[PDB]
Amino acid sequence: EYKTVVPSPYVKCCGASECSTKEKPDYQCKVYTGVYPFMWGGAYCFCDS
Amino acid sequence: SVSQHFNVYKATRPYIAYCADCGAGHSCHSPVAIEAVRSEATDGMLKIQFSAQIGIDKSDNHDYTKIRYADGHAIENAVRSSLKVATSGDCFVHGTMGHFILAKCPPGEFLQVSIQDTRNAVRACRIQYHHDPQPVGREKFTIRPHYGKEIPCTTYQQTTAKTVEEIDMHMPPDTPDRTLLSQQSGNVKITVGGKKVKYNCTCGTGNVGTTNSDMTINTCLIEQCHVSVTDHKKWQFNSPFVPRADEPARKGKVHIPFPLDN
Amino acid sequence: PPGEFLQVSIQDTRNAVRACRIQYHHDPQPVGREKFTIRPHYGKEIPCTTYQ
Amino acid sequence: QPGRFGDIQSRTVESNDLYANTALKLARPSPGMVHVPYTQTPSGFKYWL
Ligand SMILES: *[C@@H]1O[C@H](CO)[C@@H](O[C@@H]2O[C@H](CO)[C@@H](O)[C@H](O)[C@H]2NC(C)=O)[C@H](O)[C@H]1NC(C)=O
Ligand SMILES: *[C@@H]1O[C@H](CO)[C@@H](O[C@@H]2O[C@H](CO)[C@@H](O)[C@H](O)[C@H]2NC(C)=O)[C@H](O)[C@H]1NC(C)=O
Repeated sequence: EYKTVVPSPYVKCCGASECSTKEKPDYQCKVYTGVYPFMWGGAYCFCDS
Repeated sequence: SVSQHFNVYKATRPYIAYCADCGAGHSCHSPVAIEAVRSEATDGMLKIQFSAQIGIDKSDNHDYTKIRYADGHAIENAVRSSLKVATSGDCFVHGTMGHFILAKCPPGEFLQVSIQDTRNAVRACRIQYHHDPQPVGREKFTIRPHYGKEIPCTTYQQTTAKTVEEIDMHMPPDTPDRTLLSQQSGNVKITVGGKKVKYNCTCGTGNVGTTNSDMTINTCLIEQCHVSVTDHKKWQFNSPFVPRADEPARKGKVHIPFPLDN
Repeated sequence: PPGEFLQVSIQDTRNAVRACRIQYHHDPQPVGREKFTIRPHYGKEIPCTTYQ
Repeated sequence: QPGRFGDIQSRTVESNDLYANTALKLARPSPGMVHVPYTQTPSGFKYWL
């Protein structure tokens, strides 16, 4: 039996990110644009979109 | 030594995560959010991982009757005689250490872990986990008989010694806060509160940086600036429910308790 | 939770227990096409009716 | 093949290499939240057992 390792997501405010491929079994990475994360205190970044 | 066994735990702190159901079907932010459940042993001894640490006080010291949990920006303590685990009935807690609870439960469908607060409130987190045990052998019994046979099986020991299995440790990210702002006539006053604060304002020019005091910025509205706590000298567990800091590198390793034994 | 009967109990001034117990066949099926029990952390929004 | 015997493969117990095929798919996070949504066919070893 196996397990799935997923690290904490990277959130970048007022910028752009691009992930490179690594040599790991069934490695899946993706980048999503237009996010407005929230936390217990408040908004995470000024940048709306 | 037993007190010496938590030498690594002097460099870790609990956290607050996102619990989908915390008692009344309302998604909330909880200090006892569950992360994963492991049931490798054929005995049926569930091992549960959750944010709150058991066995350490706020003064960063060994104590077996206290549980330290994150609350706001600080760390509070709760009595250890007020921890409940339930699947369909009241379970039985066998062992605890730090991030992990080793217990046993009757058959059910959902797993719920509850603790008490300083104000005598109840903080609980409940997830779905289809659990039913089948004992080793060819008989589906429930209670150990007083005369029978011995079969090898796998269980979890209560020894807290060092083990191969490890968990990762990462730098906690900056937590935004909006209770550190005040409006006075036509200016915004921000308070240190004893922690480093990173601030970014849009009004004016050159109103961005980091501070450790109480400042006032003139001709600025309260919605025009963001402040965030940035000290975070301790280490936090790498969880998918919290954002990752700027550094994408591993920061530490912590040995897991309760290995698997025959 | 699901069950066959219903009991409602309070405490008296003399610290006694006063309870009533009736039969009511309760088995709630969540709306939609999935028979789940716990709300997930990722899914879809579907209209439903509740008590305010 | 995913969902059946042999989803996770290894030459030996101490081998450092591994072959994996389990159809790990990522999804876009829900608005106003921080999390990573992923869908994956369950382990074939448990089903075979
Ligand atoms: C402080 O916040 C401002 C926005 O309120 C950030 O300025 C943005 O920077 C990005 C990066 O090029 C630009 O694309 C945006 O157009 C800028 N917004 C505005 C309104 O000018 C600024 O980067 C933030 N600074 C820090 C240190 O976080
Ligand atoms: C159950 O007992 C077996 C037999 O001793 C253990 O399996 C052996 O573990 C040692 C560890 O040093 C290996 O060198 C042997 O190769 C294993 N035997 C076989 C046949 O593979 C097993 O570890 C015990 N169970 C647990 C949970 O410890």
